[PDB]
Amino acid sequence: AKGPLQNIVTWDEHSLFVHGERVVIFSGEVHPFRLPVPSLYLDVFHKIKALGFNTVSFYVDWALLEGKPGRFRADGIFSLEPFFEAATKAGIYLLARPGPYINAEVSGGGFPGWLQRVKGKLRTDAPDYLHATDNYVAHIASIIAKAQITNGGPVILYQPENEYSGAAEGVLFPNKPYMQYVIDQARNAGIIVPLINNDAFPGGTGAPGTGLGSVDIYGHDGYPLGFDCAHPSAWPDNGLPTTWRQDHLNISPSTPFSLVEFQGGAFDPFGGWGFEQCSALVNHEFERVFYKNNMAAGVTIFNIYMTFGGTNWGNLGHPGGYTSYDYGASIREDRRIDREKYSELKLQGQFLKVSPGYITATPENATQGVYSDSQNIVITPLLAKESGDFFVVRHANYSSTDTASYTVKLPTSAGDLTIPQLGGSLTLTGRDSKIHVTDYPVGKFTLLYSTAEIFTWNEFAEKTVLVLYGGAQELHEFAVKNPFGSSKTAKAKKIEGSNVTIHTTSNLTVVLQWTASSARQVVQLGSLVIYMVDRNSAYNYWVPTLPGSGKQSAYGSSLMNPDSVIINGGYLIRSVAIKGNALSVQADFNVTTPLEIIGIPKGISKLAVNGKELGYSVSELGDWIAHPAIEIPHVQVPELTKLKWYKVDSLPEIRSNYDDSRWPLANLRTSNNTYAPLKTPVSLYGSDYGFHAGTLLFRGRFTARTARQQLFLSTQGGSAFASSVWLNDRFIGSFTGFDAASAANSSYTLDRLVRGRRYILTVVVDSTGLDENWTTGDDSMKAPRGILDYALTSSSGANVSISWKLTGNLGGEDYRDVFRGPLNEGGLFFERQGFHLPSPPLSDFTHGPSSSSSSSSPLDGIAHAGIAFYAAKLPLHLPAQEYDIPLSFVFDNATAAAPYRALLYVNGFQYGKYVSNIGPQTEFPVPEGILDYNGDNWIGVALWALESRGAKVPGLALKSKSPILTGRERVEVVKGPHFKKRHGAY
Ligand SMILES: *[C@@H]1O[C@H](CO)[C@@H](O[C@@H]2O[C@H](CO)[C@@H](O[C@@H]3O[C@H](CO[C@H]4O[C@H](CO)[C@@H](O)[C@H](O)[C@@H]4O)[C@@H](O)[C@H](O[C@H]4O[C@H](CO)[C@@H](O)[C@H](O)[C@@H]4O[C@H]4O[C@H](CO)[C@@H](O)[C@H](O)[C@@H]4O[C@H]4O[C@H](CO)[C@@H](O)[C@H](O[C@H]5O[C@H](CO)[C@@H](O)[C@H](O)[C@H]5O)[C@@H]4O)[C@@H]3O)[C@H](O)[C@H]2NC(C)=O)[C@H](O)[C@H]1NC(C)=O
Ligand SMILES: *[C@@H]1O[C@H](CO)[C@@H](O[C@@H]2O[C@H](CO)[C@@H](O[C@@H]3O[C@H](CO[C@H]4O[C@H](CO)[C@@H](O)[C@H](O[C@H]5O[C@H](CO)[C@@H](O)[C@H](O)[C@@H]5O[C@H]5O[C@H](CO)[C@@H](O)[C@H](O)[C@@H]5O)[C@@H]4O)[C@@H](O)[C@H](O[C@H]4O[C@H](CO)[C@@H](O)[C@H](O)[C@@H]4O)[C@@H]3O)[C@H](O)[C@H]2NC(C)=O)[C@H](O)[C@H]1NC(C)=O
Ligand SMILES: *[C@@H]1O[C@H](CO)[C@@H](O[C@@H]2O[C@H](CO)[C@@H](O)[C@H](O)[C@H]2NC(C)=O)[C@H](O)[C@H]1NC(C)=O
Ligand SMILES: OC[C@H]1O[C@@H](SCCc2ccccc2)[C@H](O)[C@@H](O)[C@H]1O
Ligand SMILES: *[C@@H]1O[C@H](CO)[C@@H](O)[C@H](O)[C@H]1NC(C)=O
Ligand SMILES: *[C@@H]1O[C@H](CO)[C@@H](O)[C@H](O)[C@H]1NC(C)=O
Repeated sequence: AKGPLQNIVTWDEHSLFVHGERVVIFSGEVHPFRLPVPSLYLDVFHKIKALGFNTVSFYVDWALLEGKPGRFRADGIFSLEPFFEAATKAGIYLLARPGPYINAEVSGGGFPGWLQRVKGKLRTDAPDYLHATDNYVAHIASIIAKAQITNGGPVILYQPENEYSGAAEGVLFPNKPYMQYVIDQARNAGIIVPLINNDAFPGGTGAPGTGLGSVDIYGHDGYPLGFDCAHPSAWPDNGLPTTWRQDHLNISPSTPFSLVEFQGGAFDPFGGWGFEQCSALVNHEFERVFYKNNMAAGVTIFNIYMTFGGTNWGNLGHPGGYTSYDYGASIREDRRIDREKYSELKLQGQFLKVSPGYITATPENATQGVYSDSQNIVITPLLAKESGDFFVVRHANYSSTDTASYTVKLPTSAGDLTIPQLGGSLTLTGRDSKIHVTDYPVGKFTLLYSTAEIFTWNEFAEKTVLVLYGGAQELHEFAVKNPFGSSKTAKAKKIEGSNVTIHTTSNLTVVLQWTASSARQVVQLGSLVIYMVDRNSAYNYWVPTLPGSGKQSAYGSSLMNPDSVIINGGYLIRSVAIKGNALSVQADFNVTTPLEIIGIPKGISKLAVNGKELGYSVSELGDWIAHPAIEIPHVQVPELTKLKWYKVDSLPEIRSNYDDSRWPLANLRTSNNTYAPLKTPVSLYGSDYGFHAGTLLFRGRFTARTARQQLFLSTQGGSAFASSVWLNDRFIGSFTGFDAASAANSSYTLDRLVRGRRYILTVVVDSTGLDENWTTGDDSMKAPRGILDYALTSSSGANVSISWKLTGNLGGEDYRDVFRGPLNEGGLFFERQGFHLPSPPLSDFTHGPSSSSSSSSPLDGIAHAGIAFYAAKLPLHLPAQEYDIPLSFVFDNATAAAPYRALLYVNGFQYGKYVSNIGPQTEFPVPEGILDYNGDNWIGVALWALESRGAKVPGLALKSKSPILTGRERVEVVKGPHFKKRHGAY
């Protein structure tokens, strides 16, 4: 790396520049493959734009796009085109992270399962691995190249590879020829924007200056609390990073300090704590302490992983996680932005985007007892000659939940001042951190200092507006350099509030003190109007940007200090636009509230909200107060237990009339899997035969030699898998699984056999996905699925041979549903047949009354070990044009219930794997777009009873969240193909 290849996106020690403007990049991670509803991407982009972010970072999952080697397919729900179009329409730039390896808690870390057939070490310059990535990178980097800002699109940065940060013992690292080949694939496909990496820690790998394989901007990650959400209140000693400014200067001082992934939640395994408990660990307190600590080090490219997590639908996740990928993120899986951490993150995004002085201030060492007489707080200064200083304050024990009283002594253009200058003390409550400022520009005005935090400011036609906030009951002070100008008359005016005090010095510096509370204080100083609110009130303010013109209209007048309107009230403000003499607002409301609009453009006299005109009151400061009609209706949804359920047996394999003549033979005598050399005479690894997704089945023929024989069977499905065995129709046993078991050794007696007769063992092995490969040189993604080893011995100790057949999804890599992708289906009979698809062939199913002996309902289940599939039509008629109504399917986990596994299908998409004896997921959201809110839907539930007494689903319900009156763009239903009989199925 030797400089920029283009002049649109450039950089220096302090920041990125976009179109010549210095900017703080504040980005949220979103994975387009985890939300297969193209019309919903604009919804998530409006929610992230409203935080004050300007960028989204995204992965691309190779395993979904090249499920058949040599056939790259990114059409329909797999196209990035609607994702790019929504970023341009929202005014968001993108950091593209296509891998090939992405990790991401996805199956294989993004590697397709056919890489288990590649001998060479993954993520090295073994040429079989390198060349296996070429077709994918050539296609995905050319699609990203067309979307670069240099071509009028949203992409501004590209990440090659992922967290290339160490290697197994004895493996070359860093492997600079490998790194360089991955760069060359991107540059050869037309990527000309800067390249950025994401080292796990500040190891220096790939930094500028390291020669072959170096990127343009050195990036690293941070997950300081880890990923285990067992104790969400516990912040352990030494958890806060305190060395990153000096580590940056030691590794890559020529480029901006960049945290390309920083903790926005945590992943959660089977048997984990649930994502509500992750959201309690990475909560609003974590954001204010840890994210302001990154500002203390001068971060200027900062991406929060995850900002919206989505769902691991269609088996796309790895075994170390389950169906949800809510991640505890600021935006929930079902897209709601009610968590307090969302509103706290918005206060920080809105501050940085009006604060260009922060970019060129220089961060210095943290101090204790230097900028305050108190030693109970630590203060990190960011200092500049004239353009303004910033001071990050935290408790000395960063974990402290105590409240401290303090004052500060800060450098200013008027000299060093102990603040408050008018008396009193500041307060830092538990797990809080503040940024205080000196010589902070507010348009034409200047804050000589402020203890209160800045939410936003802007210069409008008739006034300049500044919004300041504090936690409740905190005293704050700020000072404004002479705001009157030449005026002899001019004096402050108190507009609202009865606690604020005003003091003027002889040189006309105005000093204001106030104590934050629910009651806003407002003071006018000439044409400057200051609004002083508490934190909880500031959570409800929004700063939508005014559009510019042309294709890039949504990016506004500039990235920093954009033309804006300030709006107090609402669950979300998505956008504003000027339409003649009207201001038109798009907004969502989850509760009733008024709206106050601050900074009305000149000549505008009409207001609309969500396309409906409304009147307004005018305040003495020229703000509008409007009262939109907000009706939050009671929503009734259908009771699932009352739908007409149909049932089909999904284990016909164990009946004596089953014909397996169409099954693939498991007759490969060698494997290319170098990670797990064969122990058996033939490969029984699914991926060796093209089966990489979901449940596998094996059928083993043998001729009985003695009446009793002993079977040893070693199966592997990934963490929290299970396996079940039958001898002809006789149930032998199950390995019922647990969170810590990815394989199992099982021994069974096969008794009462007729010597000379042929028997068939049917073995079902679930797979919870392919493992990741996060240590280069340890080929962990190659861990196979299926049968690792076996032995069948007679009662005299002779070895008895078994000949095998197997299946996964019908077709393997020639998978049958091109619309829903290569991973959606496993190998269970009902999946193979396509019986999970909309409008299934009801002649092949049975129906009978619930609670009866012939019930076809999953609530009645089955009375033996086995596998059944249940399907029902679910009509919905909900007011989706006006409301966003999140729906989910909830299983009851009754303490007395036999163990089972279940699969949830909605309109042909697999949207849940439920494991009754492992957990933790019971509630499975499914988005509108996959569900049709004004038409028929098909839902499906597979039931796998693991023990001999059978199983049933104890309760299953459709649940709704409180409806949100919405101004989103309309959600279009995803039109997947319906059932058609499959030729060659079995
Ligand atoms: C319906 O209700 C029922 C009844 O309530 C629920 O059933 C209950 O389910 C729970 C959870 O599954 C289950 O408890 C677990 O039991 C298993 C099995 O143990 C038993 O069997 C084994 C095998 O014979 C014996 O050897 C044992 O003695 C025991 O008899 C056990 O492994 C679990 O242990 C974990 O949790 C304990 C804390 O609760 C710990 O003390 C353990 O050390 C262990 O801890 C792991 O998991 C914790 C939770 O995630 C985690 O905090 C901790 O750090 C550690 O994580 C590591 O290991 C786990 C694997 O165990 C792994 O998942 C993690 O991996 C992730 O993280 C890595 C590092 O970042 C990452 O690399 C990786 O990719 C990630 O995936 C990590 O390596 C636990 O005791 C109960 O037995 C069961 N009760 C009954 C009566 O059946 C049921 O769940 C409910 N169903 C629904 C749908 O909700
Ligand atoms: C409609 O959409 C809106 C959003 O637009 C949703 O509103 C959000 O609802 C969520 C869920 O209820 C709210 O989050 C939860 O908030 C509660 C209440 O606490 C908050 O509000 C009170 C004021 O009512 C504040 O006093 C709280 O702040 C104090 O305490 C927190 C510690 O909780 C501390 O960090 C603060 O600094 C502050 O401390 C000061 O006061 C305390 C008390 O006097 C004092 O001891 C201390 O010294 C300081 O002086 C706080 O802002 C909160 O209890 C919950 O937290 C718990 O759960 C989460 C896990 O879920 C954990 O992360 C956390 O650790 C706690 O265990 C939640 O944070 C959210 O605030 C609210 N947002 C807005 C904008 O209103 C609606 O729900 C939606 N409604 C519908 C129908 O859809
Ligand atoms: C830093 O402050 C934290 C937060 O108060 C302290 O953590 C507490 O430690 C006590 C005593 O061991 C526990 O009983 C509390 O439950 C902890 N509280 C929380 C919320 O985790 C911590 O010990 C202090 N660290 C140092 C070095 O002083
Ligand atoms: O959700 C976890 C994420 O971890 C990071 S590596 C982070 C390595 C690290 C771990 C702990 C502290 C610091 C860095 C990956 O790049 C993501 O794809 C995703 O898997
Ligand atoms: C092993 O890899 C080679 C590609 O080098 C291929 O020709 C062969 O069929 C593979 N064999 C198996 C058993 O996957
Ligand atoms: C199964 O047993 C074999 C042979 O003893 C051993 O190599 C292997 O580690 C065992 N696997 C498990 C999951 O216990």
